[PDB]
Amino acid sequence: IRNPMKAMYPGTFYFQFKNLWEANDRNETWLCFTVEGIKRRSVVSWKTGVFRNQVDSETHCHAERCFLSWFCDDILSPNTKYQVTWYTSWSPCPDCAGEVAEFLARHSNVNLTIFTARLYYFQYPCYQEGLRSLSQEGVAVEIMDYEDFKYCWENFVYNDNEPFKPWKGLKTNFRLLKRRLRESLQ
Ligand SMILES: [Zn+2]
Repeated sequence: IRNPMKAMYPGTFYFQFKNLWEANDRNETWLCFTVEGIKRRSVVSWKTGVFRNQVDSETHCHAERCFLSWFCDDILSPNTKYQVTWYTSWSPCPDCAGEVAEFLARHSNVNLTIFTARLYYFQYPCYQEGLRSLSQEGVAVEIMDYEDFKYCWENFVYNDNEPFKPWKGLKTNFRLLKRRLRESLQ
């Protein structure tokens, strides 16, 4: 089973996480994570990293599946509360949603929040219901805003101490996507 990368190069971050337009040429999904272990009111562990995949692959090769299989080792330690945060470039498909729901049903000491740059195939009902299902499972699903993109820049990128520079329309696109997500998650 696949280990996470440490970080993205700046060119990849800007390309992969751009919040559209419509992002036709984005046939990968990239996924940044933080995992925080809390035991007796204190941080016992902090792990970060990145998984990726093609939009061509069998669903079981999805970045979220890689994260889930990787995380399920001694990387999980039964007595500890885990806070997992994902920042994904495309929102998760129905089956990943299903797998996460099973994963969380399985491991009840884990919480999860998903920030997503873009909404994947969102005109169609399957991808909407995948998101609703995560919400129902008690998983927060949020559109990435400026501070989320900056947070990723500052944690998951070989940024060479250069600052985060937003692209034109970042904020505009955020609001559109946030409206679409909100509407879909009622
Ligand atoms: Zn998936």
